[PDB]
Amino acid sequence: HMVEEVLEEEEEEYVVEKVLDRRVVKGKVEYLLKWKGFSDEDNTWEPEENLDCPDLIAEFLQSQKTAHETDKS
Amino acid sequence: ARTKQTARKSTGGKAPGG
Repeated sequence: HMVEEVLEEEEEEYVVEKVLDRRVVKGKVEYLLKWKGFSDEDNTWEPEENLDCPDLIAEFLQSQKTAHETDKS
Repeated sequence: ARTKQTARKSTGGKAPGG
């Protein structure tokens, strides 16, 4: 209150069903995510950093792993 | 009670409302 006028940024922790996949581009990170209520067509890969659900992420690679990288991790 | 997983879809902008 009584400070800089708000007019930028407004991200909200929208409910996430589960990450569909994973793909990197340019150097960043983005995971496909199904959003509740919104039509499946409205798909949008959000940056991992922004994502506040590490548990879901692990859930995705958890199945693909046990072979993934074939090393540490 | 535990918080359910959630991820910001970079909505931004502003709700249309009415």
